[PDB]
Amino acid sequence: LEEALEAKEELERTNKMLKAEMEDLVSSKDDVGKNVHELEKSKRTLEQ
Amino acid sequence: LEEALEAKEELERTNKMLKAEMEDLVSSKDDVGKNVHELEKSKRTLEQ
Repeated sequence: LEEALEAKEELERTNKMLKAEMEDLVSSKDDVGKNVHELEKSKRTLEQ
Repeated sequence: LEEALEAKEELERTNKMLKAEMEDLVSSKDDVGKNVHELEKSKRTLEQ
């Protein structure tokens, strides 16, 4: 039962780590693809 | 034995999660410092 509680906590921590890693990877991919980053279009983009 | 192995794996995963979170924070700080100049870059990052 102690191992089951620890495994639940470990699954939670692994989910949090995977979420953080996915966010970091998305940010890195966005920074890479920002080679153009048309701010004129981005105005309408993140206004709509 | 399985419980001890799972606890060790959970500790290693927590250490890896801490390291990955530190690395993600450092990468975000670097991207923000590169986006502070040309404020449109920081605006696009905030929009993303």
